[PDB]
Amino acid sequence: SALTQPRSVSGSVTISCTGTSSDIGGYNFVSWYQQHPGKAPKLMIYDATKRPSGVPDRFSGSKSGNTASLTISGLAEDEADYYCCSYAGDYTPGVVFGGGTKLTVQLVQSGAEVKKPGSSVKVSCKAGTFNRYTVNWVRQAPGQGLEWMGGIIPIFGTANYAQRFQGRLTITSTSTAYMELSSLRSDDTAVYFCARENLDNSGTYYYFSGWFDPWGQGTLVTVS
Amino acid sequence: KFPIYTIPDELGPWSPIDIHHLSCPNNLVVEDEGCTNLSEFSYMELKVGYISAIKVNGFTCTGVVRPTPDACRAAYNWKMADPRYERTTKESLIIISPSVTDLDPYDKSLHSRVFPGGKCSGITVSSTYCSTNHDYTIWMPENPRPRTPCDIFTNSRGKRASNGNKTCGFVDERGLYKSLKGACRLKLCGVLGLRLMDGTWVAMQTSDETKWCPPDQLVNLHDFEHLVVEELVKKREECLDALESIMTTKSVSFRRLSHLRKLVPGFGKAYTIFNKTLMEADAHYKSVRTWNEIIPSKGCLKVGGRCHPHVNGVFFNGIILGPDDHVLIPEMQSSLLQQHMELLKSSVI
Repeated sequence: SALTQPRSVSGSVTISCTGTSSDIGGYNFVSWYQQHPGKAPKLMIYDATKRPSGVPDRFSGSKSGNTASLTISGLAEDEADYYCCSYAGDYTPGVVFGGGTKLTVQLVQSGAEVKKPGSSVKVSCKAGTFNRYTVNWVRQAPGQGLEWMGGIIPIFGTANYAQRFQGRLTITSTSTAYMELSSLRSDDTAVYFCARENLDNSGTYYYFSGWFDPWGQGTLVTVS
Repeated sequence: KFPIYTIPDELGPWSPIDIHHLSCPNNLVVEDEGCTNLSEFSYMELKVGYISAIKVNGFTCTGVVRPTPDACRAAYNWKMADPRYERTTKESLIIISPSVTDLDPYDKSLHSRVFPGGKCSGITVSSTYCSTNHDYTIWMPENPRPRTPCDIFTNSRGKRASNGNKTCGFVDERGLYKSLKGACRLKLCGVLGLRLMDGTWVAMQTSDETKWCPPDQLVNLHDFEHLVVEELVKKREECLDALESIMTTKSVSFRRLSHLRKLVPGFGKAYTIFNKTLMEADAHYKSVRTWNEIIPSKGCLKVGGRCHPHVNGVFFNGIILGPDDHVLIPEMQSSLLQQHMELLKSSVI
């Protein structure tokens, strides 16, 4: 068990995300995301209480150290699952997600692909804001939650992969990112998206903090 | 403190030599050199070499008896600049902002220097001052917003050593080896790096096998050789104690041969004698942990993944097949086992 979300909430209605984690020095970056079916999640809250800087309509962001919160303003099109995403600083490398809150009232990828044995699959992700930027890749298994896999800071040429996928993953001038798997073994059959983070100052900057606002989409791979 | 034995991993050509050509075992430890794969790349470092050594430079600023914050920083601009302030007497209470005193980061929460009081706290916009002794003096920054916490790394060029699937240590732009061997893992403002046994911090990916640096990282020493350099004398002398007894009698015994075994893994040489001709062979040695993993069945000697064959019931480094088919290893039958068959031989042209 990583974070906590009510499996579904019915209805102003509110979803919580107990498990706000502040690391050893004092940093906490809960960043929420909403998931419509078959659609990529959009950034709705960053830095606990701040709204996405481009186009935001619902307005709520809360956090009480041991609890983050989200109070919808409207009471029909909101209908979707909702996920949260925070930082973690001692033993874990990236970002975590929720377990589904069925609320009741630009980039490209490589494309659709399939593989028979556990051999390789290679995704592309074409695209420059030029600021501090860390491209990443996330995994959603069929109708379950999100799952960060690894990141890459192209400037320094360094990559952070996660623990369950260490060694099997290999994330790497054309505005182009990539992703490689060393052994597909059917439990990894899922949908794969590319995203990154671009900010300057440490106030809302930790490398791979959860500020995934440039979002890619669309790699559905099948193992056999 | 050495491995109980050193079984070889890859033997090869068996060439004949005489006694006058016998070398004692380089019993020196050699770092992992199998990683010959030199793959160039770009890697992160802490800008200053070491985890311990880093600092946001700073100043002080006095008070009146307490000081005020907005001006104490605006006083830091003038001391560097528009010069607007540049008997026993009475306390003539006003302010002053002396500087040229810095600080260091301590890896959990980073704010420590002589600061009459041990440490302070964090210096984002939550709090814009780090109180120190008394009340008179107050702040200690360089730039008002956290400029150093996340902005103190660098990139560089270099070559990444490796074998096949394990990832090996760095070669630096200074031509030298820095190995991730027995290191530990540290996460620095999001990026997953490793503190080496030297305080130098890298941002290498999670190597296939490491563990987190404990909060034993403050003075960089804590758990922090010599005793080993002693035993090296008193073992590589038995080598020459035996090498003399072989050189001054032209007569080897299987006991004396074992002393020439390279006692630590690495590329050394392996010796044995079939009848009267002494012969040499190169071998990468492998550490042995307990006797049970090399003598499992009657007469067998695990050489990598096989059973090495009895050549007249002698096997290398003085190991012989005895009265029955027990593989009797010299150092192992020195477990209160008295066995006499291994004492007389000779050497010729």
